Amino acid sequence: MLQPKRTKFRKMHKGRNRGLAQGTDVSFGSFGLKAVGRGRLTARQIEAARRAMTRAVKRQGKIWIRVFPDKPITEKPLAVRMGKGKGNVEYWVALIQPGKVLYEMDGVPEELAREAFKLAAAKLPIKTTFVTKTVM
Amino acid sequence: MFTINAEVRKEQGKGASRRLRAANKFPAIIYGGKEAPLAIELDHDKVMNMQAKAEFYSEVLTIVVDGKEIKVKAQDVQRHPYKPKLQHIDFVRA
Amino acid sequence: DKKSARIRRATRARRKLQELGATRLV
Amino acid sequence: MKVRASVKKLCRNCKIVKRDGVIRVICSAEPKHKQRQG
Amino acid sequence: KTIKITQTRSAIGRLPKHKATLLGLGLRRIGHTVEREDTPAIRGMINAVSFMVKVEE
Amino acid sequence: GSTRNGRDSEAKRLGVKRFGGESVLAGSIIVRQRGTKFHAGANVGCGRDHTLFAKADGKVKFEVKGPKNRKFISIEAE
RNA sequence: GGUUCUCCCCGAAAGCUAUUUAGGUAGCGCCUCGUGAAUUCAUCUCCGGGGGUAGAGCACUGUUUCGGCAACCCGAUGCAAACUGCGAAUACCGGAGAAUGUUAUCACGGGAGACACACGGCGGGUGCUAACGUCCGUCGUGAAGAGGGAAACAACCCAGACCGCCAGCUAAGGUCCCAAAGUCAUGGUUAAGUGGGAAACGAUGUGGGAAGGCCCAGACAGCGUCGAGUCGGCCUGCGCGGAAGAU
RNA sequence: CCUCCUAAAGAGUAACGGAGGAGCACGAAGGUUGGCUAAUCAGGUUAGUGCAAUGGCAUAAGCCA
RNA sequence: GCUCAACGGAUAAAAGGUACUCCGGGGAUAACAGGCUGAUACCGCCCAAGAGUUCAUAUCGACGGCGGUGUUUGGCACCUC
RNA sequence: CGGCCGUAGCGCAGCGCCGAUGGUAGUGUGGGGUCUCCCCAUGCGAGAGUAGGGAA
Ligand SMILES: CN(C)[C@@H]1C(O)=C(C(N)=O)C(=O)[C@@]2(O)C(O)=C3C(=O)c4c(cc5ccc(CN6CC(F)C6)cc5c4O)C[C@H]3C[C@@H]12
Ligand SMILES: CN(C)[C@@H]1C(O)=C(C(N)=O)C(=O)[C@@]2(O)C(O)=C3C(=O)c4c(cc5ccc(CN6CC(F)C6)cc5c4O)C[C@H]3C[C@@H]12
Ligand SMILES: [K+]
Ligand SMILES: [K+]
Ligand SMILES: [K+]
Ligand SMILES: [K+]
Ligand SMILES: [K+]
Ligand SMILES: [K+]
Ligand SMILES: [K+]
Ligand SMILES: [K+]
Ligand SMILES: [K+]
Ligand SMILES: [K+]
Ligand SMILES: [K+]
Ligand SMILES: [K+]
Ligand SMILES: [Mg+2]
Ligand SMILES: [Mg+2]
Ligand SMILES: [Mg+2]
Ligand SMILES: [Mg+2]
Ligand SMILES: [Mg+2]
Ligand SMILES: [Mg+2]
Ligand SMILES: [Mg+2]
Ligand SMILES: [Mg+2]
Ligand SMILES: [Mg+2]
Ligand SMILES: [Mg+2]
Ligand SMILES: [Mg+2]
Ligand SMILES: [Mg+2]
Ligand SMILES: [Mg+2]
Ligand SMILES: [Mg+2]
Ligand SMILES: [Mg+2]
Ligand SMILES: [Mg+2]
Ligand SMILES: [Mg+2]
Ligand SMILES: [Mg+2]
Ligand SMILES: [Mg+2]
Ligand SMILES: [Mg+2]
Ligand SMILES: [Mg+2]
Ligand SMILES: [Mg+2]
Ligand SMILES: [Mg+2]
Ligand SMILES: [Mg+2]
Ligand SMILES: [Mg+2]
Ligand SMILES: [Mg+2]
Ligand SMILES: [Mg+2]
Ligand SMILES: [Mg+2]
Ligand SMILES: [Mg+2]
Ligand SMILES: [Mg+2]
Ligand SMILES: [Mg+2]
Ligand SMILES: [Mg+2]
Ligand SMILES: [Mg+2]
Ligand SMILES: [Mg+2]
Ligand SMILES: [Mg+2]
Ligand SMILES: [Zn+2]
Repeated sequence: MLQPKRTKFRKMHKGRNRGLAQGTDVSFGSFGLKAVGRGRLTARQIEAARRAMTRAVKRQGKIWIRVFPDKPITEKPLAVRMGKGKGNVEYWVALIQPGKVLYEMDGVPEELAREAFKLAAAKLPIKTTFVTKTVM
Repeated sequence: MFTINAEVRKEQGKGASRRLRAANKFPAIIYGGKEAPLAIELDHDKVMNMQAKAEFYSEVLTIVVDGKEIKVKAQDVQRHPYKPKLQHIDFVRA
Repeated sequence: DKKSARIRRATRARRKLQELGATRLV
Repeated sequence: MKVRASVKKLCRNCKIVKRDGVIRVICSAEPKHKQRQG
Repeated sequence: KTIKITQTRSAIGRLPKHKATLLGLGLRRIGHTVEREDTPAIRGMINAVSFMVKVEE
Repeated sequence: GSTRNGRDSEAKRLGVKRFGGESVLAGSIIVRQRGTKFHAGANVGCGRDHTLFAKADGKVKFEVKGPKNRKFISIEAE
């Protein structure tokens, strides 16, 4: 489960999630799973998807995770009122914009990569599409 | 080899470019050499099919614009962030 | 270096003289 | 009858059929493969 | 040369700068037509509230 | 159910007081700043808190000058 | 808590600062009346300015993945309110010039009220990008604003009611009947009463489009027969399932 | 009371919002003249600044007399 | 000459109890119920690792995903002091 | 001694540095949607990168 080893600060402003992604090309492998939708991916979702695709390829080839969950998300416990300070960090997310390549794969047939990424995509809260590396 | 039919663009900038792409065309630019850059508009589906061939980026191409044949290489392509579409192509005279 | 060291030594007074608008005997 | 939101062919003998506005899977081989979307 | 400018929509709920521009053109109400000199300064005022005026030139 | 934050200091009203081309009297503060973000040019003094002020009546002029591309404020005597 | 005749003109605030202060009060802000004074003020155009926000980027501060050489280093990939070798739009300050505006500006003086705000838009903190939640910024409306629309509906949309008219034109919104006005025209789509509550995801629903594979050297299906197309992906329009609540 | 962020590139701007500091020190650690240049392991301030943070600082505001 | 630090400093000088209680007020503000919300709860679904001798889907459903209800625990403080 | 402040500095075009055109991002005003985000009209329009410049 991915998490920054250290951070300058513990807690982060909510912020917003506008714009299109940077890192829209298959840069490392042959095939990629690209976000079409916008949202947050939790570290648990990233891990569930990783485990699904890794099992599907039977640990052949190579997988890259292009996203990293570096945004801490706080929550207030049950039965506490509003205010009294910001809540405690509970989990970590990556912000996803449309176009973001989430995962890449190499050293497998396309057919197997497509199946592996279909199984992974079913773990994710964002719509995705299969992409292939391009020359330009 | 690769014959691209193009027209010179009448309007430029964001408004004009988005209107082109809504009408199943896309903007492009020819530069290089010494003659000034030529802003052109291409048919989307035609070029999208051509550039699926790997030799589109390697080999010299011909852009037939206003009758004139201009010989060029593909220098850069801007793809749509998630759809299988072309936003823009840079062609260098070559 | 000797020259660059001397240029550094010279600069403050030179900048002051320019500030004052002084005619300079270098 | 399996009543599910996701109905699919489970083998090569499964057939998708729409009856009275309902997507169904009928299978000649396996009665367990009979499905109705619902 | 002069141009005729008519107010086509209400000033109610418009930004303060837009109301100040209508005042600068001397438009007082919907359908009010004014005759103004055709100058860049006047054309800029029209441009600023183009959505609620019409020019007869 | 308590915070160890909740503190801040009073805002210091720093920044540019007279912009380019503004006509000033001698003594007029041009910029309040921390350190020399702007440096004193001709007819401008630098106070103990790095306040730049006019030493002559005239027009404020901003300029980038010298080998470090530093920002200088001058008064064009007017 | 209550505060008694009439008409005319103008018309707030629910903020800042301080307070044994927090539903009180004071100065300032905003209202009114009077007096006085400059092209004083506003809009636009042009000119002079400083920005470090949006966006972007990764040299720096941190964080991050892969590879080459587990550090450094080199190449490739991202991320940041408290990162910046970049950097807008706007906004703001100043100058000049028209036109317009009942001086709209500023100063001083008489009289205040107000210092519980609300919702909506945009930018945010907080909260669960929960709340008709909460806290700022900024604009709008309500407050203190009637009329028309949104079935009904302070705060949304249109629009600012001096009085009278059994005249006329329009706005938002509408034109089959309730109910004023097209059972209007032309070309399409939908068969779900979708329209008129709808998510992952599922499916030979159905319209359009761009490529393709195979095909009279006989494909495709069914049974060598066989005699025309067939096959399955992509993109897109509109529908279908997913869909259980209490008079 | 101070510094940063929130704060929407002038100023200002709230919350039991996010992070840290102060209630001193110094007759030199002040004035001035003259001189000088760091960390790190070649480099070029990655050091330094009496004490937080931010902005500054080589003509040094840093270091020595 | 002030940790007058509650830092624009009520006095030089000050702690508690009241279920024995009392007055003026407030739905400006809590406890009930309603309302808004739906984190939580409950219910349903998607993916299918795997269990099920063999076999994912008879039965069950890890890692994760999407909804519905108003239905528990709560949030808010809009109605009524 | 200055102006200028990397097209000007290093190294011995290899770097630094400068840098279009076009597109993209953002955004003022008006309008719209399926509204956590976008789109349309109009105005403004980066950053990065590309061609190129460049041994003041
Ligand atoms: C008040 N008014 C603007 C509308 C109105 O007049 C009516 C009415 N019946 O007359 C309404 O029903 C309304 O009040 C209302 O209740 C609405 C909704 O509840 C509503 C609407 C649209 C939505 C679209 C998407 C989503 C998705 N949700 C947001 C997130 F939580 C997931 C929710 C909607 C929704 O709740 C229509 C309005 C119309 C209102
Ligand atoms: C037709 N009528 C029943 C209502 C109505 O009169 C209005 C109106 N403005 O007058 C509507 O807006 C309405 O027609 C309408 O469009 C609605 C919605 O769109 C709506 C509503 C509630 C919703 C609640 C949840 C969600 C999201 N979830 C996930 C998805 F699967 C469902 C969407 C909603 C929504 O779209 C309110 C109705 C009211 C209608
Ligand atoms: K001044
Ligand atoms: K007061
Ligand atoms: K007065
Ligand atoms: K607001
Ligand atoms: K009003
Ligand atoms: K219906
Ligand atoms: K000394
Ligand atoms: K006090
Ligand atoms: K007592
Ligand atoms: K369900
Ligand atoms: K089985
Ligand atoms: K009560
Ligand atoms: Mg636009
Ligand atoms: Mg039947
Ligand atoms: Mg501060
Ligand atoms: Mg300089
Ligand atoms: Mg009035
Ligand atoms: Mg940003
Ligand atoms: Mg008060
Ligand atoms: Mg108040
Ligand atoms: Mg308020
Ligand atoms: Mg908001
Ligand atoms: Mg509220
Ligand atoms: Mg809200
Ligand atoms: Mg009132
Ligand atoms: Mg009204
Ligand atoms: Mg009404
Ligand atoms: Mg309604
Ligand atoms: Mg309705
Ligand atoms: Mg009505
Ligand atoms: Mg009519
Ligand atoms: Mg009728
Ligand atoms: Mg008809
Ligand atoms: Mg319906
Ligand atoms: Mg549906
Ligand atoms: Mg500011
Ligand atoms: Mg601002
Ligand atoms: Mg304020
Ligand atoms: Mg000293
Ligand atoms: Mg006090
Ligand atoms: Mg009582
Ligand atoms: Mg209440
Ligand atoms: Mg209650
Ligand atoms: Mg409740
Ligand atoms: Mg409240
Ligand atoms: Mg009640
Ligand atoms: Mg550029
Ligand atoms: Zn079957």
